[PDB]
Parts: sequence; C-alpha cells; structure tokens
Amino acid sequence: ARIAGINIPDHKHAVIALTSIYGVGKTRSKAILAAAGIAEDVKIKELSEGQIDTLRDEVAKFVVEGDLRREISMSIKRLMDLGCYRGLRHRRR
Amino acid sequence: PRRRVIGQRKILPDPKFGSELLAKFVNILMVDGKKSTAESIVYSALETLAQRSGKSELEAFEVALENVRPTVEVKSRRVGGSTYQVPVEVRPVRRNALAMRWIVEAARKRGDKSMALRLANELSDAAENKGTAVKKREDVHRMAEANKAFA
RNA sequence: GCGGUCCGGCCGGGAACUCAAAGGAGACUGCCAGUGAUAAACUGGAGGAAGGUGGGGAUGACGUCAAGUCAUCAUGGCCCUUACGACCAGGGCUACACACGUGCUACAAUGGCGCAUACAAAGAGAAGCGACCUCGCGAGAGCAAGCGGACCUCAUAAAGUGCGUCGUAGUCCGGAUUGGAGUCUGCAACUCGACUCCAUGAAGUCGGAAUCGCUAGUAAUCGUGGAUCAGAAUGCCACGGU
Repeated sequence: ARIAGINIPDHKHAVIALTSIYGVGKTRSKAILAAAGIAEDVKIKELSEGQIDTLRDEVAKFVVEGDLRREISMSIKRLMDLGCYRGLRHRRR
Repeated sequence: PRRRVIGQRKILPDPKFGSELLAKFVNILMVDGKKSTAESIVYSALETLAQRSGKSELEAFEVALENVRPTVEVKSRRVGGSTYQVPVEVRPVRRNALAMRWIVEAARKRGDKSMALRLANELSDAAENKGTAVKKREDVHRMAEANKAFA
C-alpha cells in the first residue's frame, strides 16, 4: 500500500517512512501516529489491513503531503509580490 | 655525532604485564614526565571478543610480529644529501623501537569509529597469515635491489 | 566510628581518614656501586603517600636590535582657533551580478530521534541570585512566590550508544545568495542590524608554483560562559572537558 504520495514505503517501517517528507518530521510523527494501537517494531508487510485505511486519512486531513506541497504550500511568495515590505528590500542587494 | 652521545632512555615497561620487545619506553603523543593514565586502551589488542575467536590470549602478540619483518630497508641518518643510502644491515635496535608501530597499522585499515570492529577482520580471520598483515613483508624487499648500489 | 531520615550527612556527636583558618610540614643525586684529572657531574637501584630546576604560575639583561602599536589628553615644550570649536534632523564612519585583514555562516561518508542507576568539579550570596507546585508543541511573548541568603541560578548545555535509507551520485549526503510573511531589544526599519520557518539550489569529490604551522598538561571539529547587558559569545584575565 502507498502511504506517502511521492513514493511507496518498501522494506521500511512506519516511523522512518514519514521522515524525509517536508510535511511530517520528528515532532509531527508523535501526534497522529500514536493515536491508535499500532506497533512500531513490526514491519509494514506484517500488519493488519484493517488499520491501514485509518492511518491514511490522518496524514491527509490538515496535513500537507508531497503532492499538495506545490498546490497550496508556498505559492504565497507569488501572491505577495505586489506589496513592498522592509524584508524584500534588504535581501535583494 | 660530533659531540652528541647516543643514549636510549627507558623508565618502565607496561605496569599490568610487559615483554622485552620494547627498546625505549617513554611518554610521547601525550603529556611527558607524568604517568598517571598512559595504560587504558593500550592492552585492547590481545583479543576483542573471547567468544568470537579461537586463538590464544597471549600468543597473539608474537604472531603479528613474525609476519612483519623488513629484509632490507634504508637508514634514518642520511648524512649525505640527494639520494645516497649507505648500506647498513638492519640493526636489532630498529626491530624493537619502531617495529610496534606497524602492528597496530596492520590491524587498522577499515574506516570506522570503533577500533574494536577492525579487529574482527584482521585477527579473528586474518591471523593465519591470510595476506592483510603482509603489507610490510614483501614491500621492503621489492623496494630494494634498486638503491643498493649507492654510497 | 556510632543513633532516627528525605538517604543530598537533613542533625544527636567523635578523629590520623577525599577539604580546611594569624603560623610550622615537606622529596633538594639523600646513600652506595660503576665511571670520571680522587673534585664537579651523569645513567639505575634499598625506604616512601609524592625522584631528577617534582610539576605549574607569579617570574623577564636595553651585552644585539636608532627599525614595534602616540585613535590616553602636548602629556612642563614647540603647536591650531568664528569655515581643525558645538547641541544635531538630513547630505551620513554604506560589501553592488558580496574574496581568510578584530564576529565560524561554512568545510555537505564526521547526517538525524520517545526509552525503570550512589558520585557533583565551578559560580553566587546588603542598590541581588531566585525557591517548589501550576505552567513553556518553532523562534518570540509568560504564570509564580519563601529569601536582603550556606535553601536558587547563569546552564533547555556539539561527541558516545547504535537493525536502516542513500552509493561513490551534481543530490535524501547540504542548507552562500537570487526572491517572500512577523515578534522583541524599540524617537526610529527609509539607508547600513540580530533571534526563527521556507522553494528553484548556484561554485565543489581534498587541492598549481611560491611560502609555511607541529615536542616537559603535545592534539581535530558541527560546541559554552559569571563580564558592557539598545540588537542575550564563535573571538577567552576564566571555569568544566570524551
């Protein structure tokens, strides 16, 4: 099963899979992954299929993934280019 | 040696044990004139793990020396310039002062952070003269036969 | 040693017992053998908690060197000043497609994280350090009071331990600058400043010639700090380190 959007976790666990992404890191992996009963020392291929769909919606609601990182994340620099602020005036020259 | 006298100093052999294969024992690469703690990880090379080794706990020091013997090398004095080495037969004083430096180097090759993992590939399966402790046995004889004819 | 505990000696109380206060200790080749113009002096070895100016520090000849920093006030001189003297907004001690001279951001095979044990070296103690509980997911911004002191803090403090992923990659090994939101120290962010999030990631795989650091607590690098406290150490009168 594809847990991430960019790739698929193979021969790995559930904690090290959601680490290289930009949306979830070391502080975000201990807020939604430990909400339900799931073991971290067991490989993904040795888990129950009933708890796979429950954990997929946790990283999709109010959580920016790899596909939505260009869709909504960022994309503010381009919308705030008209308003001049002190910050842009000191990092240009 | 216009006026310099040649004395090899020796204050004490290792405390816990010690052999006669140390021509000069003196503090260097460390604070000198103080011997509070110079012998902590020096004795870490007789056996890394008793369980993963079928050799002796004392004979391992002699097997790492008979395989590393320089047949014909150069001399350190080099009084004349350019490339002129006066043939000087290796003196027994050279096989007990700087000969212990090549023993640790032969067991130190793989890039790690723990010196103990290197011993599992150089002593537990390479102490039967496998060919990782002969880097200084045939290299000295191969370098010679070239500069013998100089004076 | 010897009695309760909170098991940090929190106090009943004894000394030669990990330290101490006006004062005395103390280890200096001291003795022997060998050697040496018998002296001076050197390399070992009996005692002993400390053997070779014990070690460290204060300590420092104008016998060389007219050449060293006068951005301490001409400092007994000689000197200058209304435009070389002053309160100061604004023209301003201004690194722009940023080159090691006072400030480490970097150096990108030395990359990052929840997990049941006695020891405490420093520092501080009348205009000053702050108990404990409650409370702080990034940086900021806060809750809260014994005590004018042998009871707090500065000080949330880089390495180790150690199934992976990645493969000798133009990048998951990294985070200069091109471009965009705020708070605080605040006449004051216009010009020319610091704590924390970001995407495109640009030069690079250990290095030309010349030149050059390395021996009586020698050493490498992503790390602290009591001090001035407008922008809360990397540069050390320090302290503590694997």
